[PDB]
Amino acid sequence: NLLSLGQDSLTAAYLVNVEKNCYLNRAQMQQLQMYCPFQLPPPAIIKASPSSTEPQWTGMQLFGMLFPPGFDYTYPLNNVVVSNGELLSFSEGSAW
Amino acid sequence: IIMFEDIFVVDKLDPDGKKFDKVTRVEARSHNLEMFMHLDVNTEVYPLAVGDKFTLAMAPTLNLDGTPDTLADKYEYIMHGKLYKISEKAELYVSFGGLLMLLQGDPAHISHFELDQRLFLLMRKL
Amino acid sequence: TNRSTVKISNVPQTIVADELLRFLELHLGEDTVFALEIPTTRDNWKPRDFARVQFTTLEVKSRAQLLSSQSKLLFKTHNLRLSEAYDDIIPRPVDPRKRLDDIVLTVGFPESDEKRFCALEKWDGVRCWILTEKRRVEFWVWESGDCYKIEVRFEDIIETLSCCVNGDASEIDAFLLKLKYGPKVFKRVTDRYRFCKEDFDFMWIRTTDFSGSKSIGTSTCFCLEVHNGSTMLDIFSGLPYYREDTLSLTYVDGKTFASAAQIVPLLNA
Amino acid sequence: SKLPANALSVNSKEGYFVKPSRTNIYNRVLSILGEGITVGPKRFEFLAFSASQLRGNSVWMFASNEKVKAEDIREWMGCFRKIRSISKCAARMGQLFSASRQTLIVRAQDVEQIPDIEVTTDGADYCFSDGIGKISLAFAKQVAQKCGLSHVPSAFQIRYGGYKGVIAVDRSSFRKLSLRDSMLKFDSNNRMLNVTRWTESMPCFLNREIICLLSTLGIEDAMFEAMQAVHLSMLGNMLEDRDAALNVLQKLSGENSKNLLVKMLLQGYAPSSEPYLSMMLRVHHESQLSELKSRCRILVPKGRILIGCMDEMGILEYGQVYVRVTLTKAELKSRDQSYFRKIDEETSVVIGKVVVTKNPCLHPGDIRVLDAIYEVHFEEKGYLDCIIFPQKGERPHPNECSGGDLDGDQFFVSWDEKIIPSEMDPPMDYAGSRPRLMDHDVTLEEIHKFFVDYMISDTLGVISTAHLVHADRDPEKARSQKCLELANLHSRAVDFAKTGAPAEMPYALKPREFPDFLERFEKPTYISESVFGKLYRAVKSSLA
Amino acid sequence: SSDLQSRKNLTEEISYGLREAEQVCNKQQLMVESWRDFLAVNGEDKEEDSVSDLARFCYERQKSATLSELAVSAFKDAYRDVQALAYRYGDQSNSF
Repeated sequence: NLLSLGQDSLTAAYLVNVEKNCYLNRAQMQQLQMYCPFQLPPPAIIKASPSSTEPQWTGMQLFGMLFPPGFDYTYPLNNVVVSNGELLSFSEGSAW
Repeated sequence: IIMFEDIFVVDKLDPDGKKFDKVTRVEARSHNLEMFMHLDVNTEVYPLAVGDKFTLAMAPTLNLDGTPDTLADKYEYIMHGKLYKISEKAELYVSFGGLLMLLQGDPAHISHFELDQRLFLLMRKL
Repeated sequence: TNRSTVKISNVPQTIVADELLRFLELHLGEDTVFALEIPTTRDNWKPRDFARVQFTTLEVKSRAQLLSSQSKLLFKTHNLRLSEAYDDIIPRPVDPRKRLDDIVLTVGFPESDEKRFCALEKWDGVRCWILTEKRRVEFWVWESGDCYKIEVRFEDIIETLSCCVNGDASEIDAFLLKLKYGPKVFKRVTDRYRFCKEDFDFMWIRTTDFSGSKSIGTSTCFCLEVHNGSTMLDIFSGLPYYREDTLSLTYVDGKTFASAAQIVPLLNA
Repeated sequence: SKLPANALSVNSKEGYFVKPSRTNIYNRVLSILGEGITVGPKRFEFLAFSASQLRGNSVWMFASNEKVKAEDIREWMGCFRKIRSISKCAARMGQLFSASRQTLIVRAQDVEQIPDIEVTTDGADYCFSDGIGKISLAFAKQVAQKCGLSHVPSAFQIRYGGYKGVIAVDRSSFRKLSLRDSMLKFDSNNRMLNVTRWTESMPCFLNREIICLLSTLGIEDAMFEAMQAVHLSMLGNMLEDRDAALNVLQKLSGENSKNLLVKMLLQGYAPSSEPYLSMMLRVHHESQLSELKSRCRILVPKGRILIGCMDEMGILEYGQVYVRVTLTKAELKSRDQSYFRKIDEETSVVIGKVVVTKNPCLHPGDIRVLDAIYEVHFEEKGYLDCIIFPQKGERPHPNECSGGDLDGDQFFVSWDEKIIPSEMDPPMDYAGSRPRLMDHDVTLEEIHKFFVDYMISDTLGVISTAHLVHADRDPEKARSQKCLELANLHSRAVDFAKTGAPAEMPYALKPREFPDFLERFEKPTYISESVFGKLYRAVKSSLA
Repeated sequence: SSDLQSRKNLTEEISYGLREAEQVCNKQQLMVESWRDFLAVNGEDKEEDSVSDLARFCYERQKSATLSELAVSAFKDAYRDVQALAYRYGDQSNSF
């Protein structure tokens, strides 16, 4: 490919895929959905504390709204698995 | 309504830290069933220490008697994920939006789980 | 309970031995840590992820294990996990009673049929350590600066006799060790990650006899001039083939039997 | 006990490289070897040390006397200034110390020089005639008169005047003595004749090495388990049955041996009676079971261990030999077999596929299947208790067995038809290290230095154990590069006695784990699931 | 670093690593045909003279080209481990 994200979308994607501990609530997720072509995935995080309402989304599902539903990707070196347009697993490497 | 339910006891943690601000992979060995489990639990939000006992349950839906896709008052660590690999003492691979889970137990204990299905994760620390 | 050395599972890579020693002394009792060594993959600039610490008393080790089992040890956001080790940092018995310092050590053999014992050479201020797990007894003799280690196994000694040096029959102040084989002789030869609480930065190599008159090579029995020892008989009861009898000896002037040749125990022509 | 490696020349890192530092014990040993031990009115010097004593850390000493001194015996045994090697000179000086029986004296005028054979294939020097020789019938009868031998052996190990090697009986000899070229080790001042051993038709055994290397060609564990079980069943009934006792005594130790207990075994009272023989039988059974627990020693009746030689015929091609042995009780009971030919009443020929191996073996290529062939011309010469190796071929058969030589060494022969001959593996190369030749004569100090240095860097005993453990651990044993490296190191260590080349055992190749069938109780013991583990479990269940 | 003690430990470790790298470079500089008698497994009494002259190694290196290239390669090989200390002494949230 000739066109690639230059260091900025790269840094943001690395941060959103490495942290895995900074969850996004409904308001922030809906605000960020305005800039994404596809729809919203399930929250996948219903409760994180015994007294915590407002189920939140995870960081890796935010990056999964950029992939088409019929897109399959696999990068064994970084343990990246994309199925049905959803990013399932990612360990480290920042090479994909 | 619940496919799997057993009492688990944690054995060790991968980071072994208190304020690492990172996901911690837990290794809990089941009782009376001899099952080994891997799970990524955020210690900063949900504290878990080595030696504590907790229960774990998986159900296809949170509604009572149907309506796939009120168990909120009982459990406190409800999650949602998908099982994408069953073939391996069978083992499971469920991703909760990037939080990998490995459930390696017995072949007869894990037999009612279909491939590419949505299942929940109900957990309570007694 | 066999050894007091405990292996720590994970420690931060940026710490030094002094910091860990201070942390342990803060959580545990004061100066309760004897030795602490952190292995390094390089000479002095790359420590490993684990470390080994030797405590002074078994109760301290049990308390540390109990604290580690409850995850009460948090040193720089790291949980210290404790496990048993293979060998101790220093071969030191964990007992305040088996450590004897400043005692008289002499070697010799019975002279005649009577209960008499001749002294070939006498050493003062030696250190005796009794190790039960290793089944050996060490004797540290300082001679002209450099120290020597004399090791006697439990199989080399065939009989243990309790005697006295002051002549009083009611005060056992000596112990004769009938040796069948010969004792091993060692010699001492000449820091940021090793505290060790002492100057033990040396190694032991096997050398020949160091006595000028070669008294050790021609003596098959040892003598340990000790104090009254009200409770010392219990410690000495662990030696194999111990005699529960009281015997008296008489010192005999046997300094004439001194050979400067390489082959010591041969008779003079 | 044996002096450990750390007690002499402990390692230390000084400067850029690691330089060993000699200890005081090293200097003490050197001083003792130099000056000598002074006991009373005597002072013992140093004469020499044999090859067996080099491994045992022993040496002979002789007190100097007015009539004869150490130098007198040294110059009487031979001139050792021709050899410029340190280890080789000591080996050739100490080789003349084995026990032998005296016989007649042969002069130096009855000698001859016959050419040998040497073939170079693929740039490799392969020599067939290493220690072979010839002997006549009259000379054999004359030698066999002073030792009391009725049957004249076809081959026997002999050595005289520095020569060493086995000689064969030929029916077309000129005189009583014949000599070859590649046999003179050193020039000696005397030519006294003496023999060590002639021939013994002892039944062979299956050691740990053979079973380890035979677990890859395709031999299953069922046959080994069945054979071990039937052996244990026969041994268990040996006590209460007199018939089994004679059969066991006539097929385990000694093919033709006369003993007081052997004679009474065939005809005697009940095992309950005669306590003198009963206690001996019980202690023999206990010794046998203890030896079985210590090491695998399977008793097979269809195999022997005998020396071999070559004949000047050239009819046998590459892979064709002649097998002949005596007839035991089992052979005499039923001699009708497909692979057994009854050439005579006492000697029976074999027609089966027989493999040949040596006592030490760590390479899968040592296994070579040889087909026995019967010929009237070979039988006319009268050969017995001697495997006939072919004279012509590409590579010599002794070289195939880990580079062996014809110096009276025993060979493993078994005419069993249950082995798998389909799999074949080329043997390892027998190319040794380059010899070390000095520019001057030995000053009697370098030999002492070599003798003392043999104690250190001596890993002959640990390489075999490490190889056995590694073969036990991983599957497809004796196929990986680790086993090949272990075999090479073992060969180099075996060659260390002749050439001063240390084995250099690596630290990472140590086992660190020991199976159940070892006496290393202090070392960590792990459960073994191989054929040896099955045998150990079976014997433990049988004894319990 | 997290505090001053960590900074001091890192400085000491860097100094020791640089010293070890320099020693490795000096050792590698001896792989020439002039030291074949010293590199052999024999008895040489000039072992102390090879380490006593520390300042002469720099002059010998800077006057040659092949020796300089070998020294550079050895220094890079020994300095990779020195560079590998930032992951140990650095935090996860480090921007660099």
